[PDB]
Amino acid sequence: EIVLTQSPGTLSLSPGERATLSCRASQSVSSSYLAWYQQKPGQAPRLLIYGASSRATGIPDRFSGSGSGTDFTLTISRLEPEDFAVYYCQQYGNSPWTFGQGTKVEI
Amino acid sequence: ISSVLNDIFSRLDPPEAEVQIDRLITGRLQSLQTYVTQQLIRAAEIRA
Amino acid sequence: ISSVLNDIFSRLDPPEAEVQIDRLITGRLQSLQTYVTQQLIRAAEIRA
Amino acid sequence: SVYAWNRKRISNCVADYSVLYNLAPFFTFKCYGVSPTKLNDLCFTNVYADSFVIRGDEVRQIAPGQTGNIADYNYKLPDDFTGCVIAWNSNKLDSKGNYNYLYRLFRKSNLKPFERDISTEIYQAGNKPCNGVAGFNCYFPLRSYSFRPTYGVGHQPYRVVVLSFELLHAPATVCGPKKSTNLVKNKCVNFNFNGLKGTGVLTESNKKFLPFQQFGRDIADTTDAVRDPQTLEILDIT
Amino acid sequence: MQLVQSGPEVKKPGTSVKVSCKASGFRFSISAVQWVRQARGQRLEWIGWIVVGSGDTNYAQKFQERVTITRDMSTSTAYMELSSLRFEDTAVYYCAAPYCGGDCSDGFDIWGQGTMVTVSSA
Amino acid sequence: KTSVDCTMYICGDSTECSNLLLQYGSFCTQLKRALTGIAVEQDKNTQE
Amino acid sequence: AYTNSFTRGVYYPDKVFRSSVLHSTQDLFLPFFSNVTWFHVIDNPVLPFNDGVYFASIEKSNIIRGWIFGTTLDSKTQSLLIVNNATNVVIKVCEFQFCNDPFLMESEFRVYSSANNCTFEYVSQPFLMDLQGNFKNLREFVFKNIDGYFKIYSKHTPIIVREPEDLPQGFSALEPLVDLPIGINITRFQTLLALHRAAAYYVGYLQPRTFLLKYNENGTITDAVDCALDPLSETKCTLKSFTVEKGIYQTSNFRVQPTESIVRFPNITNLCPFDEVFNATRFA
Amino acid sequence: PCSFGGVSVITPGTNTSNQVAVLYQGVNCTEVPVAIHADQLTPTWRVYSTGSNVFQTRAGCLIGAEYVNNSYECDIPIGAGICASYQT
Ligand SMILES: *[C@@H]1O[C@H](CO)[C@@H](O[C@@H]2O[C@H](CO)[C@@H](O)[C@H](O)[C@H]2NC(C)=O)[C@H](O)[C@H]1NC(C)=O
Ligand SMILES: *[C@@H]1O[C@H](CO)[C@@H](O)[C@H](O)[C@H]1NC(C)=O
Ligand SMILES: *[C@@H]1O[C@H](CO)[C@@H](O)[C@H](O)[C@H]1NC(C)=O
Ligand SMILES: *[C@@H]1O[C@H](CO)[C@@H](O)[C@H](O)[C@H]1NC(C)=O
Ligand SMILES: *[C@@H]1O[C@H](CO)[C@@H](O)[C@H](O)[C@H]1NC(C)=O
Ligand SMILES: *[C@@H]1O[C@H](CO)[C@@H](O)[C@H](O)[C@H]1NC(C)=O
Ligand SMILES: *[C@@H]1O[C@H](CO)[C@@H](O)[C@H](O)[C@H]1NC(C)=O
Ligand SMILES: *[C@@H]1O[C@H](CO)[C@@H](O)[C@H](O)[C@H]1NC(C)=O
Repeated sequence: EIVLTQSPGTLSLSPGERATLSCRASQSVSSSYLAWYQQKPGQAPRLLIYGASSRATGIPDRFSGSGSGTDFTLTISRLEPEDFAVYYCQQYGNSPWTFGQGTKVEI
Repeated sequence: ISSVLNDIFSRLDPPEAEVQIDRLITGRLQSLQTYVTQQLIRAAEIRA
Repeated sequence: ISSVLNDIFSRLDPPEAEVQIDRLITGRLQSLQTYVTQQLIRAAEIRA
Repeated sequence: SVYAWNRKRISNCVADYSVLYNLAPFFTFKCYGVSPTKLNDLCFTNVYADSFVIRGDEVRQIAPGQTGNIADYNYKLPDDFTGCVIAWNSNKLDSKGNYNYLYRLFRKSNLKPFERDISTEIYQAGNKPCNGVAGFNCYFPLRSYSFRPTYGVGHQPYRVVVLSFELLHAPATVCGPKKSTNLVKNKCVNFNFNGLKGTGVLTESNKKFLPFQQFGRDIADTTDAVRDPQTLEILDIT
Repeated sequence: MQLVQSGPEVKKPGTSVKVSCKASGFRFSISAVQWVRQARGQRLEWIGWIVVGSGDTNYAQKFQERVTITRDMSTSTAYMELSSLRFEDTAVYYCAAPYCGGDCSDGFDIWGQGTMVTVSSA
Repeated sequence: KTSVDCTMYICGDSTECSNLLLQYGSFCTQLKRALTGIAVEQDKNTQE
Repeated sequence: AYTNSFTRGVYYPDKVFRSSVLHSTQDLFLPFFSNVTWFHVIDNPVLPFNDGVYFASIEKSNIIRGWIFGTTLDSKTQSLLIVNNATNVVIKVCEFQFCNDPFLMESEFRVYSSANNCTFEYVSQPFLMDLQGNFKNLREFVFKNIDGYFKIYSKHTPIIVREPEDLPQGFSALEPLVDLPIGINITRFQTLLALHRAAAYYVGYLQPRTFLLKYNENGTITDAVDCALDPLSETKCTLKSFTVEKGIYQTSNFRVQPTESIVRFPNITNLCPFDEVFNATRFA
Repeated sequence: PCSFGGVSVITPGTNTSNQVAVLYQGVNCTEVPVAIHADQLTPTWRVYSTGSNVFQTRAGCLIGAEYVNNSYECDIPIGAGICASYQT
């Protein structure tokens, strides 16, 4: 069973800064399937960067995402006050498809 | 379907071959009618 | 059903549009024939 | 199976169609371009019969100009079909439960008339390649039927046979029983050569027909020569 | 392009519950639907996924004797039944499917609004 | 002096109609012949 | 290398007999004065197979024996095979894995490693049939695929000059040979060239046109015109005569063609509730 | 409806030569009636216009002939007082 360990737990930048996250994996997963999500409080999530590099439709170019093998990162260029949510990383390469832990970005 | 009446009979069935027969008959009649009209009009010339 | 060929074929299927298309085509052909025959008759006047 | 349907040529054989009415009541006998009753009066060329088996409710999908799963991924008749159709509800044979009847389910684009697609490769519904293993956006085309009894008529097995036979009498090969009289010449006589009919005076001729080149024709497009079937002579009909 | 889910509903322990996911605005004959349960303020959890046309399913090990994910092409919906409810099953259940016109979108970018179910005894 | 287009007249911007019309016969050949003869004769009269 | 077709490649369009008449068909032909590719050997590409192909050869000993068709020529899709051995001919629509070396009294399996799912076979008298020098064999062929049928035409004729090695003048029609009820999808094509240790073959693709054929009193096609080459030819077509008199003739119109398509339905998205039209508890 | 019109072919008879001239009925020479690139029926025809060919009459555009400035008897009538012929 693939286990993903999303770190760091909480990150606290001021708006206008540079943010990074992580989805270090247990075994190796095909880069074909891995997606990051953004979960505003009280909402369903949404898809940001599917396929580990490609941006989803209708998304600002601030979000990048990268990495393959066992390490994947997501970098936000500048922090505007509506990017403060909880971000999940989900693999669906081989069964079962499992999620991350969360990573809260605050002020 | 085709242009051969014996062919139409040998293939279709008299409840539903007469439709094609009517198409054919109507067309041949129109052809003859046009011919006779043109001959009349030309005979007028030759008489003059 | 209608005088618009596109509409006739938009609504009906090929095994059923042929009768209607046949009717329209024969009618237009007849109108053209009337026009030509009238003009031929009427040109003899001008020739005389 | 429907996705790989057999096909058998018929040739050089006096073919009667009287026998086939001796069946369980055909769930369908349509004949699309020639009436079934007068099927012993014609000489054909290259009669072709090809067969398969499908489910109940889909039987009405085997007809020119229809759409639906079978008609666009498994078997498609052309618009100007000319042949007959049979189907007769085999449930005493093909149901127990049975699971070696198969049919396609996914495909990029529709078929073309009278085309057989046999390949079993992983369907790829997305932009990213598959390496021969199922997964998300990576499926298998085929699916089994599972004809068990007590599913009612809607889901019960059904055999189907369709006959397609081209109908202009090029050198004829297959046609139904009829006697043969000795031919007479130079007398106004009712004739019926191979399928033609009408009156005329059959004489000798000087034309030369190529081996593929069977009955001549004239300006108004009416037969006026013919290769007599048994003694391959060339005659003139007037 | 949207999914519409059922409404909130409270059950007593031991019973069974059935959740449904509408589908409208896209080509449903190709897509797949997955189910994700999230408790209050916790992480997300996985349940299982189904391919629509074929009907094949897959489940998590934990949810192996309590889930039957079935669809219905006619009305274009996907259903989920949870049996033998317990106190630990009270959460919000979501439903997601890739956008799929001529081609699917390589990622679940259509998410339903999520429904609630409370396993209580009062 | 006039002239006419069968296809444009009967078959208004429809292709199915043109394919079905082209198997009728030589009606437009005949009409075009007739009108052309009339048109030439009109010049002949003024010349004379 | 390209050369120009020079009014070649007509075939008897139907199996009836006609004499002292002019006939106007409409079918797939090779346009007059076309642009054909030119290969020399002393080269076996994989050429596309559009609607149809015209093939010719000028060659003394049969360095080339047969063809292979198919959509990918690998072993995941079906594909034809026609090999003409010493005394017969073999046709299989079967499944093949063609070896990259296609050259063939050498090994016949030099072309393919294995065969499965074999569908339709056929053996008969071989196509190569030509009768010492002072001439060269000119074989011509037409391959066409419609509605699940594959048809082959043929002709051959000794030739006189070898100096330019370009397609000679003249007019010879192609008698129908065989029709096959295969069931496949054809896109690509390659020839099987057999070298054991001086020939040229051409290729031209077919299109839908209209011709005006002439039959002599023996019943052979000895002339034709392309109804769309140029204004004179279409004048001849519309007058139904190989000779045009002095004057001004009116032939056909001209219509600018559409470029694209447009759809403008209204932008609402609900479903009207058929689910109580059908499924109502109680019909009144 | 998209533009359309008739066409007429001037020939001296195949027994003398094979050059033809083409008259487009009731169009304007300025705009190229054929619009060579634009898809249309009469497809293979590409009578490429040059300086000598194009000449506009009342009847229409006449492509394929040069307008001399003499006067002769009529040979092949065209319309509006303009004739045509095959000469040195
Ligand atoms: C026959 O096979 C070819 C390829 O084996 C198919 O060609 C494809 O057609 C689609 C539709 O235009 C294109 O998007 C693909 O790029 C084509 N593939 C190739 C390799 O060119 C063709 O569709 C098949 N025909 C049928 C009726 O299935
Ligand atoms: C039977 O047919 C063969 C060829 O089909 C022919 O040679 C033979 O004369 C026929 N016998 C008759 C007509 O008695
Ligand atoms: C044949 O094609 C070549 C290049 O593709 C071109 O230069 C040549 O003019 C063409 N020949 C004809 C007759 O169009
Ligand atoms: C040619 O092929 C046929 C059929 O495979 C075979 O019977 C025959 O012997 C072959 N001829 C030679 C010379 O190998
Ligand atoms: C074709 O042959 C291969 C040989 O392994 C087999 O696996 C495949 O099932 C065959 N196809 C059919 C339709 O039987
Ligand atoms: C037509 O046939 C006759 C007799 O078969 C022959 O004499 C004549 O030469 C033939 N015509 C031509 C043009 O070959
Ligand atoms: C063809 O032209 C020649 C002169 O070159 C003439 O003698 C002959 O009569 C003409 N024939 C026809 C049929 O026009
Ligand atoms: C053609 O166009 C020019 C300029 O647009 C104009 O002067 C001329 O009169 C036009 N010809 C006709 C026949 O309208």
